[PDB]
Amino acid sequence: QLTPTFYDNSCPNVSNIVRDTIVNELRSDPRIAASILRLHFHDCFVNGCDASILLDNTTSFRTEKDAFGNANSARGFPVIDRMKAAVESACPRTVSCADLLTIAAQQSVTLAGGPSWRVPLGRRDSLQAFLDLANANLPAPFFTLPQLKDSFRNVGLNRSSDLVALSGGHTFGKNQCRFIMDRLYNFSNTGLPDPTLNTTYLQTLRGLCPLNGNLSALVDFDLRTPTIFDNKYYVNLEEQKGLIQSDQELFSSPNATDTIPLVRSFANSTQTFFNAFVEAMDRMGNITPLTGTQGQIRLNCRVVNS
Ligand code: HEM
Ligand SMILES: [Ca+2]
Ligand SMILES: [Ca+2]
Repeated sequence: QLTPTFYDNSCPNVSNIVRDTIVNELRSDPRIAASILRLHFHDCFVNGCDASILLDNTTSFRTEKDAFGNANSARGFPVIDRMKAAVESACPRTVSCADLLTIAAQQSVTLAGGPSWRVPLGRRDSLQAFLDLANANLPAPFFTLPQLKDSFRNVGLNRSSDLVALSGGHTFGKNQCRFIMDRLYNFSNTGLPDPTLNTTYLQTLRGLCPLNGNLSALVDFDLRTPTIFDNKYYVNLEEQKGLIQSDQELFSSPNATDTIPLVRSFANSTQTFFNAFVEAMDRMGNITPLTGTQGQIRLNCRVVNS
């Protein structure tokens, strides 16, 4: 069983070291908090939160960093290396990379103005990476609501609240033009933009992402508060201003009978959202963890111990 007090004796200063690292990095890179939260999400959705995503290539297995959902998208790996080194210095061979990334995600959320809570700990590090599993398990922005629900249920999160609350991670961070080009100019081969995208916002997005333009250009997930972790993400959905297809579907999909009330509830109350986010975050962080003597306490998050 994972417990929040796992390192209270072996490394009581772990959370503080992680926090300090993120604060320092945020000065030069204001996007790092969002990036780190996403790393934890992509870790947990592939064989569980076992730091498998942090492993680099080996001749026996490919890195998950080359998965379609990670390649030229996932970022912040050096920052994780930095805090790991700092933690290793303070508490040698004690904190697993899986736990380190979980704490980093929570601290990132709190630093961005979100809720503060102690995450369950005790996770251990994987002995391999899973590229094929990452390609199969990570959801895509073009997924329909039924597909989004399928993706979450596939890894163990059955509740619509899990999906709606965790999607709130898009209250900050960036998104490449490539992922919304269809919504802007030719959605589902209709030759027309996605009708669920507010027409005024459509104009703004087309200006940021012109046809035949730089597909790698970045746009903010939350037009209201781009870098602040708050419930504004849901207010946007209510106005048909969700950035990617998977965001807006939570409110506009024909299959959204169960998700619409959740979107409204979170848009109406920061407290309701924050409570649900913490609840969902801990549930995601409890996905098939290696514990006890299973796996290792990786010393270098990029490679398995030898
Ligand atoms: C429900 C399905 C989800 C889909 C399809 C999805 C899709 C995406 C896409 C397309 C990007 C843009 C990547 C890029 O342009 O490089 C992204 C970024 C991001 N996602 Fe999601 N996401 C989902 C769920 C989540 C969840 C559960 C969290 C965390 C709780 C999360 C947190 C983030 C963050 C913070 C970013 C910004 C990262 C950065 O700016 O570096 N996402 N997501
Ligand atoms: Ca993993
Ligand atoms: Ca926000």
